[PDB]
Amino acid sequence: WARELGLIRKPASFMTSICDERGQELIYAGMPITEVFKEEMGIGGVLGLLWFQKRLPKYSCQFIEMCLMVTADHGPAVSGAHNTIICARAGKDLVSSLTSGLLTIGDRFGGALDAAAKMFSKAFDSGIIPMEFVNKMKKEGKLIMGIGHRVKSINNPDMRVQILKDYVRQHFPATPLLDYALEVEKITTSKKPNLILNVAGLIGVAFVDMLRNCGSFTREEADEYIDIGALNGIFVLGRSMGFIGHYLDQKRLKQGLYRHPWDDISYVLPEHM
Amino acid sequence: WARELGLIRKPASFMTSICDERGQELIYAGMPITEVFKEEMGIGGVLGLLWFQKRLPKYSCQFIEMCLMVTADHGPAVSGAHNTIICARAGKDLVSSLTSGLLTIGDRFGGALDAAAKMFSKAFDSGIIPMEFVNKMKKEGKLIMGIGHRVKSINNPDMRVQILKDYVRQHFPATPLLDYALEVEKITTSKKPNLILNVAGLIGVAFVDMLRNCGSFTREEADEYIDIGALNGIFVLGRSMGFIGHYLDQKRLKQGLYRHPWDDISYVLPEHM
Amino acid sequence: WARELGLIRKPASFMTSICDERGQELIYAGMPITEVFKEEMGIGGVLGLLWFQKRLPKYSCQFIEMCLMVTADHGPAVSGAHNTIICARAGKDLVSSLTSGLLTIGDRFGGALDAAAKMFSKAFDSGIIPMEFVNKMKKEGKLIMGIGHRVKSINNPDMRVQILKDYVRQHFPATPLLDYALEV
Amino acid sequence: ISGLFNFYEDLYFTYLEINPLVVTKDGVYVLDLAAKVDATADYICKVKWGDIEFPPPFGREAYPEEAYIADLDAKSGASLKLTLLNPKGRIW
Amino acid sequence: GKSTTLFSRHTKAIVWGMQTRAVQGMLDFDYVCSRDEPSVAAMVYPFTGDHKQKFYWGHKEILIPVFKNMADAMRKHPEVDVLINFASLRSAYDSTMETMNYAQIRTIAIIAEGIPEALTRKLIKKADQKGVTIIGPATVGGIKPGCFKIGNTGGML
Ligand SMILES: CC(C)(COP(=O)(O)OP(=O)(O)OC[C@H]1O[C@@H](n2cnc3c(N)ncnc32)[C@H](O)[C@@H]1OP(=O)(O)O)[C@@H](O)C(=O)NCCC(=O)NCCS
Ligand SMILES: CC(C)(COP(=O)(O)OP(=O)(O)OC[C@H]1O[C@@H](n2cnc3c(N)ncnc32)[C@H](O)[C@@H]1OP(=O)(O)O)[C@@H](O)C(=O)NCCC(=O)NCCS
Repeated sequence: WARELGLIRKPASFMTSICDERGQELIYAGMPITEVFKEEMGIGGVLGLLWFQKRLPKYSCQFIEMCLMVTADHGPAVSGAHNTIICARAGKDLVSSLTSGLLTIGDRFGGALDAAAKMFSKAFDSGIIPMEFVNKMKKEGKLIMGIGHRVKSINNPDMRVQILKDYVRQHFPATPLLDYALEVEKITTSKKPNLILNVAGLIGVAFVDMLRNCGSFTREEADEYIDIGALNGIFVLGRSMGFIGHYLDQKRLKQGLYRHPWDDISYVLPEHM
Repeated sequence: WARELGLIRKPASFMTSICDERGQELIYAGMPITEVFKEEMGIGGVLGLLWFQKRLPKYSCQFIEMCLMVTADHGPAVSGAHNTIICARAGKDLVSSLTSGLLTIGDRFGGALDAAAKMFSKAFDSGIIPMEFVNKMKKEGKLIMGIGHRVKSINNPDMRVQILKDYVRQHFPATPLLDYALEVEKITTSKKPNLILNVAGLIGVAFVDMLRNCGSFTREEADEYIDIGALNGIFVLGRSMGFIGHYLDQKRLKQGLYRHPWDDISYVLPEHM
Repeated sequence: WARELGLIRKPASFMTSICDERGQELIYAGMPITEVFKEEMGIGGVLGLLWFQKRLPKYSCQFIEMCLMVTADHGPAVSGAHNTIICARAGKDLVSSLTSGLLTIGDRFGGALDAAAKMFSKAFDSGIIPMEFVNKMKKEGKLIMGIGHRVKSINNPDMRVQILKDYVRQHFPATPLLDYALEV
Repeated sequence: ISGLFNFYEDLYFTYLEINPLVVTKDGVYVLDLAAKVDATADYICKVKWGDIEFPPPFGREAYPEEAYIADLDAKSGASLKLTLLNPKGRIW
Repeated sequence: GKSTTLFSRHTKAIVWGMQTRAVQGMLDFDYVCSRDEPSVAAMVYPFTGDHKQKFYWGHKEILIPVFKNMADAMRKHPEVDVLINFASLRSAYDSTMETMNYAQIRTIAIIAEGIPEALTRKLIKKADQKGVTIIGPATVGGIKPGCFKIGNTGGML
């Protein structure tokens, strides 16, 4: 009642700019939910509003949805899916299992999107040509992030790199970083055929291209969103669908508690500590 | 080499049925990724494949996408968004912050979708009429899950209950549980105006209706998917978009470490233990 | 049966050196659990075995236990305790609530122990004297990690810094980095 | 001559004969030259060589399948060689 | 040359240091003086990254930028003509020397007590050369009612 009368001052401890719950209608970054559905944005447009506070063009939202679709799952063998399956077989919980799987997302697993975007953006912005970039990565003892496939090569394309690349070619206004990465890929496949642009490499460079080539962002905003981890969010949100699917799969199959076989563990304990 | 020759037997410790990473093309529940994009399913179709191993009809996938859109965020005041913001302001990590927020999803927060679906399904399958269901919930000391809004009422509709309800009415073949829930809502709004069907109630009953009225599932499969927590997955996947948006928002605003003010905490320690 | 006969080769995918579950008795880094209790190590000795695979001296184990005691809690206002309380009030779970609180542990909250150890070790090993270290931190725009209190000062000591400092002074054989930090 | 040697060893030539080289008070003139270059040095000199071509020895025209095999040889590190003398032979 | 008018209703100042209570007192004084804008345009704190600090303009909430460096603060705020220096005695001399490399600053207030006299004389000589007015060290500052207040001068509202 003192605040209503404006008789006291109390600083707000929190700031927010993405969603307004209070009021008659829910608002996503200045846009009412009814307008969100009338304008026919889907997951991609809602993600643009909630993550970037921008009304992205339709091809940008479609590309974001495609990126979520292609990273949805990559089988049960990877670290995150393995952990989610273990937690589901421990009879645990959907949130607990998905979270157990998601906590593996980082440098070695699931971070290739962010790493590739950063590496290629740094090389492109420094002004060095693709051959200089390849040589510079080589003499630094660093593999190019987003380059290389286990089985697929030139003349045997990834086919989900192909889908995203075709979409980006047909709908994006300009793709400078994608062109740079394709030149780098030409060099690397000249070294050996399977050194192709990855799904991680293509998504990273195409996401940088979308951020800084669609009209919604300035260069500083696009660089900031790459820096604070928007591509980590893309991978996490995409792979959450697969992790939840793995949880539901393990529950449906009624798989019991997992124990790792002792024959697969090498015990190297000290003699007597 | 012994396995290739078929000279030894080793049981596989894991089972999976949702995704096939190995092979020339990625497969989502028996469907190649190129076919997934050619058939123009979006997030909803991929979710149907990965969570239910079904090729859902187009309206089902669209409805799933709508459900993800309306649960994307509900502001920073709720428990999960609050925890995610705290973790982001601790300078922590995207995965860590989102996970900290997601671990609050359960009974009291974010579980009303599942609870409403289960309650209404139990009432509908027991054969009791809506008035009997209302009375039975009343004398059990239980509030109906999915009924009730803070401000919005009859003649002041939720407007995202309205969007989903209009879509379900226009595109679903049959909505028996939704009709049952609407009768229940008529009774409860006769008691007082704001006792309307929630977003949680509408999504829960419409998801049960989609599962058991689209042709993809048998009754046993639909009941099993409700039981093992598919609606928990719907809420978690939808609200992950908002939690990641909140993380990015706090990073962009450069919000420092949060400490809860002492004046908001009541200390009731014992005299001397 | 082929492995028992030694007829096939299959590399082990995991390595471990801290605990041996298989066998008649549980082993903590080469030490049987019965010997762990006979030697009267407590949480500190078990932690030494499991984290460092070492049989630490008794004062080391006691100091580790003391460190665990002094960091046990610091009220409900900090980020981790706040998150744990929020998750508990969401009716959630012990593991879920504790985990929600623990996921805030990092740079800004709970990382000052690691940061201070690293900063002081780097300064001490570089050979610079404490005044040079203070000046170098100042012109780098960096506050010294592990220095500073909200209310307590000289003549008003922390009193749990005092407990640990007294124990370390009385029981440790040598404390060069502690002496360096005291000069700082 | 000095400059020519620098041309020889910068572009990874293995054979380079300019005969005859006619020099008069007006200047030097290269009437003819036969040159063999070290093809494996392409990764060093692709910028300087441009789209350098290596003509086959003067004789029978290369078969489309033989050119296919040569193209295959560049696909990977494997060695893939094929040469014909008389396709009408029975020993293959 | 040293000016005759140091402060006006449009005077903008940069505050060196993390002095949120003093800046809020400054802003409250500006509000009750019916100033159009706050008298503090930016803050400089070398031990943090650039961010925005939340302050009060009457009952409204405003954001004041905090810069790690002098250079960025003066770049983004060329309308600032005053520096209020809350650096301690060990940092005040260097802060003031760095400040007098920006000609936009015409008045510097030094709050710290205990600066050595020789360093103060060097500050005085450079300020005389640059035509910069210095409200000498070991001062609360000064007040121009209706226009501007230095730091904690005049106490609370
Ligand atoms: C406790 C309980 C699980 C014992 O189970 P059990 O079937 O007798 O034995 P386990 O399931 O532990 O192991 C069975 C075999 O697998 C072996 N094994 C255990 N872990 C293994 C691993 N990681 N890799 C390979 N083999 C393993 C065991 O050595 C044992 O070998 P054996 O067949 O030569 O005896 C059972 O009595 C029970 O369910 N009790 C209910 C009470 C309870 O749950 N207590 C909790 C225990 S703290
Ligand atoms: C340690 C360090 C943060 C001290 O900070 P400080 O600004 O002196 O004090 P705090 O940040 O605790 O907060 C200052 C005030 O807020 C108050 N406060 C602390 N927690 C509070 C809460 N939850 N609610 C309300 N007020 C609170 C304090 O009582 C203090 O009151 P005062 O203004 O009357 O003195 C600082 O010296 C530093 O950054 N050191 C670097 C080394 C380091 O980080 N060490 C880690 C500490 S274990």
